[PDB]
Amino acid sequence: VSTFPLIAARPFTIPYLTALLPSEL
Amino acid sequence: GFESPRPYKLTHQVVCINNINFQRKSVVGFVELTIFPTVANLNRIKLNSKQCRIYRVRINDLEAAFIYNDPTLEVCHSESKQRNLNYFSNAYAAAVSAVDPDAGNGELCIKVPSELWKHVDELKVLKIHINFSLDQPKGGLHFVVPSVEGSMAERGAHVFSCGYQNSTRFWFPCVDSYSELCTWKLEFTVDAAMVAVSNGDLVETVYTHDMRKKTFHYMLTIPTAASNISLAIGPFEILVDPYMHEVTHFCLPQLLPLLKHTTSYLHEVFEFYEEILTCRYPYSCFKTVFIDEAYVEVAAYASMSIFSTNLLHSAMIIDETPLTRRCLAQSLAQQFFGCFISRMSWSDEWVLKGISGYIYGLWMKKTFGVNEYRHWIKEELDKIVAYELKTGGVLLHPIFNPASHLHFSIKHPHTLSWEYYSMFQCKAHLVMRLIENRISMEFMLQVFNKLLSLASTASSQKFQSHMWSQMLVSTSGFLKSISNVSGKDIQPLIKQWVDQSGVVKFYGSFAFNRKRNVLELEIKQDYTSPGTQKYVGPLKVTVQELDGSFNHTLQIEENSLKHDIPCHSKSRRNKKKKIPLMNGEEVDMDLSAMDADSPLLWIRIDPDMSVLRKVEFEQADFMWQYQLRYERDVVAQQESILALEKFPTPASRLALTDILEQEQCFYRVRMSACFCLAKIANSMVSTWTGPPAMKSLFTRMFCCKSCPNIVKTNNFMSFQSYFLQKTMPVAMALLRDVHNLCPKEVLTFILDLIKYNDNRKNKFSDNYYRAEMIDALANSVTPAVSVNNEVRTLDNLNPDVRLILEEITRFLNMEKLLPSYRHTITVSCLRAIRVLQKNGHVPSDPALFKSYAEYGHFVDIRIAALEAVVDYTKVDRSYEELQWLLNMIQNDPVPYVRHKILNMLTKNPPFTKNMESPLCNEALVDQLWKLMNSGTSHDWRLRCGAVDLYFTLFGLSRPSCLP
Repeated sequence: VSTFPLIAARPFTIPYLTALLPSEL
Repeated sequence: GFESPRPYKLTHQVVCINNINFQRKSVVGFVELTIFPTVANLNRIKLNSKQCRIYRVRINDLEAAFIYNDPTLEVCHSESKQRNLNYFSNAYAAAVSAVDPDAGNGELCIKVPSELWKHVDELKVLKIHINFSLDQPKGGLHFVVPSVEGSMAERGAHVFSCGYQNSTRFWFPCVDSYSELCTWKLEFTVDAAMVAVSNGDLVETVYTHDMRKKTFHYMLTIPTAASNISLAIGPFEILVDPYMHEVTHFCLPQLLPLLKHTTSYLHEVFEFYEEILTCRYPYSCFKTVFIDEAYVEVAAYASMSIFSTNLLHSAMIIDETPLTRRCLAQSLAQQFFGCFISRMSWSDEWVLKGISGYIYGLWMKKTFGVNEYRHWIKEELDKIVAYELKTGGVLLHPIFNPASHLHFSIKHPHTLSWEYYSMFQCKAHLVMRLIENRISMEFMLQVFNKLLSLASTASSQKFQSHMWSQMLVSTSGFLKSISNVSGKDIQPLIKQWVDQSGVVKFYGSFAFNRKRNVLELEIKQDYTSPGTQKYVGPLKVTVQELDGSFNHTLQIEENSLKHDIPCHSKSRRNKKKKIPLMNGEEVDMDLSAMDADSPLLWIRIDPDMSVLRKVEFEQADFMWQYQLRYERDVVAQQESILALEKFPTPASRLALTDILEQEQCFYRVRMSACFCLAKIANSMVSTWTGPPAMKSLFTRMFCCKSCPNIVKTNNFMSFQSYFLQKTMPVAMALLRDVHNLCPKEVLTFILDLIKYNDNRKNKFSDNYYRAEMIDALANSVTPAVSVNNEVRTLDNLNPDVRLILEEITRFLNMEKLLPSYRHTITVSCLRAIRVLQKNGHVPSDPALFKSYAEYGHFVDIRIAALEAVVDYTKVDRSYEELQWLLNMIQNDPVPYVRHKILNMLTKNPPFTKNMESPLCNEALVDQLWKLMNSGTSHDWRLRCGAVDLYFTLFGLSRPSCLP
C-alpha cells in the first residue's frame, strides 16, 4: 500500500457514459 | 419466376403490442394474418414462433386447434452418448430445416376448422388471429432496464429487437422468411413518456383514456418480409435531420449533442446512394436509433436502422469519425439492397451482400479517396485468402452437402459460423468488384438501377404477389439482367469464383535474356493445397522498364510455365532523362543500384487485383526498393514494404526512411514503414551506426527545433502526421538490442513523450494518442530473468519496469477520475498489465481483470478484461477460470459479451485437440456438449460459437479424452 498503490476498479452502471463521453469541451 | 414453398400467400399482417412491462420484462399482444390459400384442402397452416406463449388462435373468428413443437430447443437427446461434432452438425441442420419457412415447415401448426373447408377449397381469404405473450424473453427482444430508481423513462429503460437474419419469430408469430412479402400495420401501446420506433410511417399517435399510455400506429405499404420488421421502444431524444426532413434520429437521454454531431454527415450518404443509382430512397421515412447493449454494431431493417450508442462521438473526437461514418454508410447500402430488394432463396444471398458491399466500397472510394479504396480492397482480399487457406473455402451460391470440408452446414444462415458469415459478405463484395472489372462500372450501375426500378414498379401494385415477387432477386435473374444491359455473359467468371470455392496461389520468378532482349517469367500455381483452385484465364502483368510502364496479358493454361514477354530499350540510361511512370508523370531515379544489362526496374503480377489471389514474386531487393519509392500505387508500396523485411540491407533502410520522411505518400504506407523499419533495425544489430531507428526522425518531424527531447505541444489538425506521430513510438518500442533488452534510449524517449504531453491547445482529444503511448510502453517489455522461480516481489522488480508500472498506475488512476473516449486508456492499461503479467514481472493473478469484467462496466473494458482472463486461463491452465468463463457465457445480461467470450475462447483456446492438458475431462466434454445442445438454444449465434469452440477444442471426431 505504501509503494505503488492502485485505486481499486469500481463497477459503474452505464460504462459507455464514462468511456465515450468527452470531459473537456 | 418465383413459386412459393408455402401453400398459402400472406397479404397483410397486423402486429399489435400492448402492456410492455419493463419491471417484469413482459409483452402481451396479438397478430392477425390475412392469407389466401393457393392449394385447396389447405388443412394445416404452419407459422414460425419462438419463445411466445400462444394463448388462443381463431381462424375467421372460429376457434382453432394448434400444436407447438420446437426441435431446435434440444437438438440431440439428453440420453444419447454421442459426442462427435458431425452428428451434432447433421442433427442441427435437420432441426433448423424442420422449422424452416423456406421449406413448407414451421414451428406452430394450426389446424383449419372443419366448417371452413368449403371456404378453403374454392380459394377464399382466411384471417388468423393469434394472441400471444412473451413472459421473460431470452434473446427475443432485449430489455435494457438500468437499476437507477425513478420512472422507467427517468432511469433510461428501453427495448429493442435484436438478432440476425430470420429472428422476428422470437417476438411475434409470423412467416419468418425473406420471400413472404406482405403489407404491415403495427400498433404499440407504450408509456406516455416513451416513444415507439418501428417500420413504416407513423400515421397517428393517440392517447389512452387515462392519458398514461399512448398508442403509436405505423403503416407499411411497401411490401416487406417479416424478417425486416423491427421495434425500438424507449425514452428517446428525437432529432429531426435539419437537411433531409423525412429522417428522424433517436438517441438515449443526455446524448443529444453527440447525436447532432454524429448524424450530421448522413445526408451526403443519402445523396451519394441516390446519385450513383438513379432510384430515390424507396421508403417514405428513415429512422436511426442509437441504443445500449446492442446485438451487432449496426443492424438494418426496412426503413430503420439500429446502431449502438458507442458510435456516438463529439466534435473533438478523431479516429472514430471514419468508423462511425462508414457504419452509417453500410447501413444505408443495406437499406437499398437488403431490405427493399430481398432474397429469393438462401442461395442468391451472395447477390445482395455483394451489391451492398460493392456500393459501400464505391461510397468509400468517393469519400475517402481511391487510395483508401485500394487499401481496403487489399485488406479484404488478404483476409479472404487467409481464411480460405486456413479452412477449406467460402462457397457463394451453393446448390442443394455441397461444402463438406467444413464442420457446419451451409444450407441455412443460422448454422453458419460467424467467421464464415463475415468472410461470406467479404467474398461477395470482392466477386462483385470482379464482375465490375469484366463488365464496366456504368453497366454495373445500370444493372442495379434496373433491379431497383423493377422493384419500385412492383412495390406500388396491390396484387397479392402477382407482381410483388419482382422485388425478390435471384442469381439467374441477376445474370439475365447483366446479359440484358451488356450483351456479355459472365458465366465463366461466375463458374470460377462463385460456384467453385477457392482462391489461387501464384509463385513467380523472372529471368532477363540479354541476348534476345526478352523477359522470361515463370509463374507456377500451388493447386494441391486444401484451399486452392487452378486458374486458367488471362493474367495481367505490369513491367516498369526505363522506357516506361507497360502492361502485358499472359495466357496461363494448365501446362504453361515460361512466358516470354518483350523488353524495350535502355536509352534513358545513356542520357539522363526522366523515367515515365504508371501515371503520366516522370521522375528522376538513382540508377546506381540497377543492373547494367537489364532495363526493367520492377515487375508486378496481377496489379489490379483482378483475381482472388496470393502472389509470391521473387524480385531483386533493388527492384523492391524502386517499387517502394517511385510507384504510384499504394498496394504495390505496401507489398514492397512487406517484401523488404527479408532484405535487411542499408539500402532498404534508406528506402523506408525516405518513405517515412515523405509527405505526399499515403499515410497508411508510412505507418507500415515504421514497423518494417523496426524489424529491419532489429535484424541488423551490430551493424547499426547512429541512434536508434526513427528517433532522430521523430525529433525532426514532431519535436521543437530548440529542444530535441521536448515534444511539441499537441496540435492534431493535420490528421496524417497525427496518425504517424501516434504510430511511430509504438513501432520504435520494438527496437531489439544484441542482449535482447530494449535500449534505455527508446524507453526514456517514450517516457519523455508521456511527461511532456500538453493538450490544452488543440481542438481534438488526446485519448487515442495517450492510449497508443501506453501501447508503446507495453511493447518495450522483454521477459524478466527469474532465478529459481523466485516469487515476483518488489525486491526483484526490474528498474525499467518500475517506471512503466508507475506510469500505467498513474494513467489508470487518472482515468478513474477523468475518463477519455472509448475508455481507451483503461483498455490500453489493462492490456499493458496483461503484457507485464505474461512476462515474469507482475504476479499472475486474474483478480483485477475479473473485477473489470463485471456487468456494470463499459463494454470495451469488459472485453479487454475478458481477453486478459482468456489469455490467463490459456497460460496458467486454470480450471476455475475456465468455469468462470463458461458460467459467464451461460448467464450474462449482454449477449454481445457472451458471443465475444466464445469468440475469444475460440481464437485463443485453452487447449487444442493435439495437446494433452489437465482440462480435458469427460466433465468438460459433457459441459460443452450441453452448451451446444441446450443452453445456447435462444440466440443462433451462441450456438454456432459453441460449435466452433467444440471444433477447436475436440475436433470433428469423438472427443479422445473420453472412455
